Amino acid sequence: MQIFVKTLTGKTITLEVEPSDTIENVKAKIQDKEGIPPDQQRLIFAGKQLEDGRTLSDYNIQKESTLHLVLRLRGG
Amino acid sequence: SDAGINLIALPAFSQVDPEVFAALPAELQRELKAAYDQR
Ligand code: NI
Ligand code: NI
Ligand code: NI
Repeated sequence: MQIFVKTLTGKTITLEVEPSDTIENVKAKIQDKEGIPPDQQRLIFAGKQLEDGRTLSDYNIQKESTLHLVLRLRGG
Repeated sequence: SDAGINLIALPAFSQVDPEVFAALPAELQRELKAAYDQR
């Protein structure tokens, strides 16, 4: 299925995923496209910061959903 | 060169989508507001 990842500017990244994919797997697909390490990626859905050990279906993230991406600032 | 992290992580203030900033948790919002004031 298709989901969208969207930064502070509204820049949108299209991803092909499955509901069984973990959040770490999503951040790995994001690294393949954007070149940002997954530890520096923070993904947000329904106002909550997502945990890497859980899956998309664990957060009820369905097709055509939008995740928001906020990178970590230096030091943090 | 270490300055490259925040060049990507913190886009210019005028380029922030208000609907995206609003979708973030409150702690993330405060962290970003504080970082923009230190620019
Ligand atoms: Ni980018
Ligand atoms: Ni992780
Ligand atoms: Ni917008």
